[PDB]
Amino acid sequence: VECDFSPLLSGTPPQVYNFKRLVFTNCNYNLTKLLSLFSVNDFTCSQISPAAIASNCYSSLILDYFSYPLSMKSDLSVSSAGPISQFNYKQSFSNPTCLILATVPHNLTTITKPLKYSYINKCSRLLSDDRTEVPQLVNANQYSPCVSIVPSTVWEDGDYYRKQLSPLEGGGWLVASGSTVAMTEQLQMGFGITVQYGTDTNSVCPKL
Amino acid sequence: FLAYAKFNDTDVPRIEYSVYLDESLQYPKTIHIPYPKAGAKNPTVKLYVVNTDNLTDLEPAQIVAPASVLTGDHYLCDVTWATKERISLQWLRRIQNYSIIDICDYNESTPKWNCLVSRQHIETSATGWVGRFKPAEPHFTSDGNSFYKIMSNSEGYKHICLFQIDKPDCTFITKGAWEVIGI
Ligand SMILES: *[C@@H]1O[C@H](CO)[C@@H](O[C@@H]2O[C@H](CO)[C@@H](O[C@@H]3O[C@H](CO)[C@@H](O)[C@H](O)[C@@H]3O)[C@H](O)[C@H]2NC(C)=O)[C@H](O)[C@H]1NC(C)=O
Ligand SMILES: *[C@@H]1O[C@H](CO)[C@@H](O[C@@H]2O[C@H](CO)[C@@H](O)[C@H](O)[C@H]2NC(C)=O)[C@H](O)[C@H]1NC(C)=O
Ligand SMILES: *[C@@H]1O[C@H](CO)[C@@H](O)[C@H](O)[C@H]1NC(C)=O
Repeated sequence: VECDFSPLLSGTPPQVYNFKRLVFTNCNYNLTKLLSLFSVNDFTCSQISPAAIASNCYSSLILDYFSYPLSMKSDLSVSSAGPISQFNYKQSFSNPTCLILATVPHNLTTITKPLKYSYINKCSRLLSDDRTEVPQLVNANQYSPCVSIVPSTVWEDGDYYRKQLSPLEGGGWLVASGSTVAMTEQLQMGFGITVQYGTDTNSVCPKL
Repeated sequence: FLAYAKFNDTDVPRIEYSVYLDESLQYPKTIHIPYPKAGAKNPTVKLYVVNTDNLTDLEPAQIVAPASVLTGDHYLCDVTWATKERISLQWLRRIQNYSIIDICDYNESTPKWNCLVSRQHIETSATGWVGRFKPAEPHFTSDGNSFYKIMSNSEGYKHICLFQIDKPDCTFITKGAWEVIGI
């Protein structure tokens, strides 16, 4: 009956373009207990307050977690034209959302660090024209098409990736480019909470 | 702004030849030079732009090459500043019959350099290669909204074409059975 937060606290967090998603239904959470394990640097919310989201009932609660540097805070808005919201990760507006940038402390030894932070700064498709480019903007709550070609961690800032397509996939090429950010002393992560309301299925409630 | 290019010859084969220096030098020096012969690994190239006024805060901002050129190896053959905040990049496919000009404007936030797709400009050749030794460089107007450059026409004669940034076609301002050497 307790919401399983375990996969977030163990292993290496994926990059922003490969965010892992925990879907919580029919359970009971203590969110403040989870955020107490970290060092919360920024906690903003939309269509809901942070104080409420740790204390209300929903039919379903989704928690996306990934590796994210605190220097690119300005880029994790959804009213932004940055590469993060363009090609990597984007939250939906039709339901309350919350965004949390946290830092793994010394007391949390069960989360491993990767070599560096990595994000996509270009993910477009070249048409059978071989002249026409159609930038592949990611949709809300979805993965970019270029996750098929961009590896789990960009080896070097500037690496470009390509994949020729069959006529049944639209022909032409799928094309992407990588970029990196230096790793910090302690791991810097981001969390995206997104709640939904079913009719009789108000099942995810904080415990007492 | 300072735009600079980053070359990477890490995996490019190096030619070696001996240098038999002065009669006092007893052991000749071997000289290593990254030299991509026909078919070898070419050096990669990236283009970065830096804000010289306030640098200690910000980083270099990479300007990625268009997708039309990212289908393989490619060259960077011209960098021209149109205005104080606009930059033009000529890219060139490794198979040198496909070049493209990229017009990139500066944005107050990220992305620092916004390159609209509608102001890309392609240059191809079905007979041979593009240009004489490299495609002509764009000669921008004062306002950076149009540039004259040298192109081949239907009869295959290098003449001056009038390019509009946002419009896809160009207009020849000369013609004849003769060529233009340079603007
Ligand atoms: C400059 O160019 C060199 C030569 O390509 C770059 O180093 C090389 O990077 C490639 C990745 O593009 C490495 O190849 C292999 O990639 C696979 C992918 O999974 C991986 O499993 C292999 O272990 C390996 O990483 C290659 O090893 C590497 N060579 C080196 C480091 O000597 C270099 O990153 C480029 N630098 C810049 C600034 O562009
Ligand atoms: C640029 O050159 C390449 C090769 O020189 C051209 O690709 C060839 O195109 C012809 C006719 O379209 C084909 O018969 C060949 O099979 C192609 N080569 C390969 C390796 O497949 C390409 O068409 C040229 N680009 C332009 C715009 O003309
Ligand atoms: C939730 O966790 C906080 C952490 O400080 C604790 O104070 C509180 O008693 C917990 N409540 C429940 C119902 O588990």
